[PDB]
Amino acid sequence: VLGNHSGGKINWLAVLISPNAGSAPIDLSQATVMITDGTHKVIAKYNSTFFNGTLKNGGSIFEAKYNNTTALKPLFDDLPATAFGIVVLQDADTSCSKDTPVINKG
Amino acid sequence: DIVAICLNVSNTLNLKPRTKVTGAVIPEFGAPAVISFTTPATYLDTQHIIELQ
Ligand SMILES: [Ca+2]
Repeated sequence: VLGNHSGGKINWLAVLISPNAGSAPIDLSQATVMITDGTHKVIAKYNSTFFNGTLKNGGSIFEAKYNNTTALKPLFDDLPATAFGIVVLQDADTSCSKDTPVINKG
Repeated sequence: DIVAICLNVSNTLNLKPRTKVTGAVIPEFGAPAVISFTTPATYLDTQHIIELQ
């Protein structure tokens, strides 16, 4: 888990995740994440708007853009308070697509 | 003998993921064969032929 910082806080988190050995393919579009800091307990779900596939071929996390139709805009700053976005860092077989992010072995 | 009953369902039944399919082949006499499967959670482009039951 990695975490950008400004001011007095950590403001964005990037949680890198992968399948367990010998697992069947997991469809992240139906996952749910739950996080707590001991004062609040947010639960968040995937918003398909915030996908970046290109980074499978290398680049900078924490400066990834996303595509609202007709434009490119920064991902992390735009992502809503109840949603999580997804950025493909390694995928040999193009299994992740914006409308169906299914992760398989590797 | 073994023989394959071929059905084209493209427009008749809407078999997207996570969908239950139920049925029978009913002979003139004797007990029916029971078809019963739920399509996978994820279809992958590398594997166009799927084993369902
Ligand atoms: Ca893959």
